[PDB]
Formats: sequence, structure tokens, C-alpha cells
Amino acid sequence: SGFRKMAFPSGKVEGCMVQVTCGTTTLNGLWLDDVVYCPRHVICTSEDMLNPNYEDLLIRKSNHNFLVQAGNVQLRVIGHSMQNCVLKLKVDTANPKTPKYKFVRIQPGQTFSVLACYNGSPSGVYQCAMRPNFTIKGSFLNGSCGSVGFNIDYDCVSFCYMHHMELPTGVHAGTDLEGNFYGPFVDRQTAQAAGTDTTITVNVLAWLYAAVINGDRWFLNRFTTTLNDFNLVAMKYNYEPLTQDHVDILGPLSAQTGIAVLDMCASLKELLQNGMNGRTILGSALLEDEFTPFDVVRQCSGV
Amino acid sequence: SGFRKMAFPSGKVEGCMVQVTCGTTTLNGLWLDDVVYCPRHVICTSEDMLNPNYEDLLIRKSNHNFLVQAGNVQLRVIGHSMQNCVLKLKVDTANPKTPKYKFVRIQPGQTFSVLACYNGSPSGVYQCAMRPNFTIKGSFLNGSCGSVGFNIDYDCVSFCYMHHMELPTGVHAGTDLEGNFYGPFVDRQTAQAAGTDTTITVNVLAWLYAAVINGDRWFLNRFTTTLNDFNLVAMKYNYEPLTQDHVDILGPLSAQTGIAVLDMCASLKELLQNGMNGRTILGSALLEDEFTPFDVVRQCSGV
Ligand SMILES: COc1ccc(/C=C/C(=O)N[C@H](C(=O)N[C@@H](CC(C)C)C(=O)N[C@H](C=O)C[C@@H]2CCCNC2=O)C(C)C)cc1
Ligand SMILES: COc1ccc(/C=C/C(=O)N[C@H](C(=O)N[C@@H](CC(C)C)C(=O)N[C@H](C=O)C[C@@H]2CCCNC2=O)C(C)C)cc1
Repeated sequence: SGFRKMAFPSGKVEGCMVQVTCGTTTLNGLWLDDVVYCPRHVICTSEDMLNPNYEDLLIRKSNHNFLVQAGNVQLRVIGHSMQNCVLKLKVDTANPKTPKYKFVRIQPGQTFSVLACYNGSPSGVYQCAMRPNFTIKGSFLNGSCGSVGFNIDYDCVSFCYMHHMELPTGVHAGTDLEGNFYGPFVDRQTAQAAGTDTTITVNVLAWLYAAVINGDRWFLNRFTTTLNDFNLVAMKYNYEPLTQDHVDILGPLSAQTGIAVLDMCASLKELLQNGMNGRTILGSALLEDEFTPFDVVRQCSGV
Repeated sequence: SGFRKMAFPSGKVEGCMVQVTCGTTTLNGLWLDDVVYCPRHVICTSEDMLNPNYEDLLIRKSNHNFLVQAGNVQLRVIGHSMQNCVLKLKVDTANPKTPKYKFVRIQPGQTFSVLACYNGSPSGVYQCAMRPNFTIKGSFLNGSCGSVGFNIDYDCVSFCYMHHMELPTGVHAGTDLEGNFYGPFVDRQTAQAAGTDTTITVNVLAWLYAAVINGDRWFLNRFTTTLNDFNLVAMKYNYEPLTQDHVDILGPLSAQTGIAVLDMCASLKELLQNGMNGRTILGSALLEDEFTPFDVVRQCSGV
């Protein structure tokens, strides 16, 4: 019993992290086979950051301009290319710690673990969600760029995020590992702001199911609702609409607890309209939306 | 910027986890050098759990009665001994992945990371505190025993917790790696309950400092307080007393923000007496007490 914000074990990703230095900018790289992937603004100075000309900056760089260290072992770069917002540094040694891996572009509302790194060395691991406005609420300082987000599917690490920038909201934006940004953002210091965020409704419902599984059931009421009636209330409280696909995804949790999805939706409607009146659910005074249904199943069933 | 409940990277501990099976009970073991450490109730059946005679159960076990697997590699046990509540299984191979390590007994109010495992394989990692009543609020299912808690100090893993039991509160109890329980608990199915928990005051104050560092400052008021006046209010709200040692530990955060500790204490006193009136601090509607001052410094300074 018990329910915690739980990250994937990070050892497979830890063996992939290296330090990339170009001139005076230093950030992290991801060393897979004989390629190092890292954010392309590693080739920038700060005068190259309000309107950087990346292609111009790159043509003036030769292979030796990139200092890549893995521990106290320097790796020699023997090739470089730019793909979208990411640099690919070909190195003369293949990483012996390379795990089985995939590059994935995740959808809004999905969660992943972040291994935060500085100078190529791990700092900590935590769990994030891709917000509906294509930001993430992370924890990143200067020098954390090149940190990656991932999921572990049995043996395979599915890399889905590489860190690039902070919006002055304290929220964070980045790319998939092909260098395509999540959301409308660009890798320049200009006036970009994220759209308004919304609450991930299917995730809140998964979390209420985790609550019931853990014995915190006070919020269950005697009522039911229709999907359309529920969505009309949710919308007023800035919740995303719940689709029938979402209902289907909650099937396993519904069957484990014997609570129909539309019955749990009636309980959530009452929580939205009435508040919690001082009470907590799973130790939280707010409704939580960064646990997917698969997250809940995995935690409440032992991987 | 940003602040998240962050766990230590778990790769060093992952290479140490194995599966220990004795008869029909299976749990996790910690393989360090040529010794496997695991909870001694691995030798129990359930009829041996209301009043187990561990020494009696153990004398009837021979080395071959312990099946230890590390991946799809079986390790041969060549010796066994019981130390307090933990079994030590001598094995004929030293773990090549053994990191530099220490066995530590932590104090109430300190935090650590838990690598939750089942059948010797990692499930997830999360951050816990040793509560003042010597429990932890974890996430453990059947088969998670032998999971360990740890801190990473630069290169050294300081193992401080091994998981043994769940109290029907949904809270968890265990031993240090010498097999001595934290708190008054014993490894039997009887009627044990933990003492009343209290809020870890120095940790709440560290978290308010993290809030200020991150730009969430609405709760700062114009006042100061004495240490004695503060402790009189805190006590009524089931907060532990703040000592001068605690004040000293907050020195670095106080100097970074320019807020005296006693000034931050006046702000916390007002939060305790008045509530938050709907507002959140760092996204929480409750005051958080599972970040130590070192936690906050480490996260807000990049390891
Ligand atoms: C007026 O409304 C505004 C709206 C948006 C912005 C800035 C977006 C921006 O420029 N973010 C910068 C950034 O992330 N730059 C990237 C690099 C550029 C080329 C995209 C970066 O520094 N990346 C860091 C290097 O690793 C990590 C950052 C910085 C440290 C703070 N936290 C982090 O994640 C911040 C430093 C302000 C400013 C004003
Ligand atoms: C009337 O007030 C009460 C007060 C306390 C208790 C029980 C304490 C207990 O017996 N806990 C058991 C336990 O943790 N047993 C240990 C082993 C014994 C020998 C100490 C165990 O099973 N350990 C599990 C094996 O790995 C992990 C447990 C179990 C699964 C649930 N979550 C967990 O962490 C629970 C299964 C109820 C009961 C009633």
C-alpha cells in the first residue's frame, strides 16, 4: 500500500550521459552507440542567442571544437551534423553501456522520468508530465540542457525529451530526440509564452482510482453521470474533455475497484463543484493530474 | 528554476539488487562484494509469522535452501548467518558492480531515496523521509521486502534502510543494514502501532526558502519572532521544536535569500495561525516537510 510520485530506475540512462563543451558553453550530451546527441545552442555564445544563426555558427566549427568527456575519458569527435534543434556528434568509440533504446515523440498528458544532469553527471531523477500546452514543470538550472526524459518499457529505454530552455514562468520546453520542439517554441532568447495550461482529466481519474485502491474513499458518492454532463462541468474548471478512448483506458482500474468510470466521474464532478472542505486524498489537498492510468496500474501492481 | 521531489540516481544501487527465494517466500537481496543481505523473514511461511522462532527456522536451513538469482545467473550460497533482523548470505562470487558504499543509521527527519524492487528487479525510485515516529511513507507491495533506501555522497552510496513491513496505516517500517529496526517495531505479525507523527519543522522552513529562491514570496511578512515564541506556536500545531542546531543548518539558505531564520519563522507562524486562504506555495496547498535543508541546497545549486 502507499502511493508516491515514482520515477523509472535511471541506471540505463546514467550510462549514456556525457559532458559536451564547445568554446565556453558546456551542457550534457546523450551518448548512444557512436553518436552524441545534444542541444545545438551548445555552439552559441550569449551574443548569439537573441537571433542566433545556427547554420552560420556551425560552419565555423570543426570536429576538434567539440570537447566530449565521459568521466575522465575524452572522446574524439570525427563528424558533426545538425538535425532540427539537435547536434549529432559522431565519435570514434561506441558507448559500451548503450542500452536497447527507441526515439519516441510522446503526446500531451503522458508522463516520463527526467534524469537531471550537470557537466555530464547525474543530479537526480523525477517524474514529469507533458502538459497540454507542451511544456513540462521540471527542475533545471544553468547547465542542465541535454538532460533527457524517458520511459522504460521492460528492457527498452524510450527517449522522448531533451531539455533546451526555461520560460520565465518557471516551466520548461524541449525537443524529442530528433530535435523537433514540443509546442510552438524556438531555441532563441525572445518573447515566447506558452498557451494556457489545462488539467489532464483522465489522469485525475486514475489518481482517484489509486486513492480507492489505497483505502481513501471518502469522496465516493452515490451518483452517476453521463459523459456529456460530466464534460460540461469539467470544462468550466479548465479540465480537458474526457473522450471515450479515455474511458476505455480507465477500464483496468474500473474493474479492479468495481467502480464504473461514469460513477467515478460523478464523484469528481462533486469535488470540482464543492471542493474538499479541508480533507486530503492520498495526502494531497489538491487533485493530482500527473499520474497516467498506466502509471497507477504499474505502481499498484509491482511493475 | 522549478522545484521537484527529486530522488538520487539509482544506477549504483540497481547493480546490487538480486532475488532471494527460500522455500516459497521470495523477496529482494542486496549483493555487495561476496555477501547478500536480505530480511530474515525470507525463511518464514505464514504459519511462522505471528510468533516466528527465527533461530529455530534458520537451523533447519542449509546453504542450498537459499536460491539467489542475479538476472538469469544463479549465485551459489556457501554460508549463512543472522545479524539482528537481517540474513547475511555468503556467496561464491563477488558482485563486479559493487560500488563504494557505507552502512549508515540515519536520524529522524533525514531523507533518502528508495529503489522499489520485486523479484530482484527495479520498479521505480522515489524520495522518502524518516518520520519522527520512525516510519516512512513509502509505496511497497507484497514482494518488495529487501528494497533499500540510500543517499549518494559524491561517489559513495550510504545504505540506510532495508524494507521489512507495512503497518495497516499504510506506513512502512524497516531496519538499517545491520538489521536493527528503526523505531519500536519487531518483524512479527502482531498488533504494533506507530506513535503519533509530528511535522518536521526545519524541513518546512527549508522548503519556504526554496519557494523564495523560486520566486513564490507572497507569504513573507514584515515581522520577526524569537525562537521561544515561535516554538510555542509550532507546538500547538504538532510541529517539532526548532533547535539552535536547526537554525545553524538553515544558515546557507538564509544567506542566499537575505532572510533571517527568525524572520522566516515569523512567516511560518502566520501561515500556521491563518492558513493559506486558497493560495499555494511551489504548487502545494499544504506545507511540505520532506525536503531537508541539504536537499534544497543540492537541488537549487546543481548537485
Ligand atoms: C517577456 O516574456 C518572456 C518570455 C520568454 C522569455 C525567454 C525564453 C528564454 O529566453 N529562456 C532562456 C533559456 O532558456 N535559454 C536557453 C538557451 C536558448 C538558446 C534557448 C538556456 O539557457 N538553457 C539553459 C542551458 O542549459 C537551461 C535553462 C537556463 C537556466 C535556467 N533553467 C533552464 O532550464 C532563459 C535563460 C531566460 C523571456 C521573456
Ligand atoms: C490491530 O492493529 C494492527 C497493527 C499492526 C498490524 C500488522 C503489522 C503487520 O503484521 N504487517 C504485515 C507485514 O508487513 N508483514 C511483513 C513480514 C513480517 C514477518 C514482518 C511483510 O509481509 N512484508 C512484505 C514482504 O515483502 C511487504 C509488506 C507486505 C505487503 C504490503 N506492503 C509491505 O510493505 C502486513 C502484511 C499486515 C496489524 C494490526
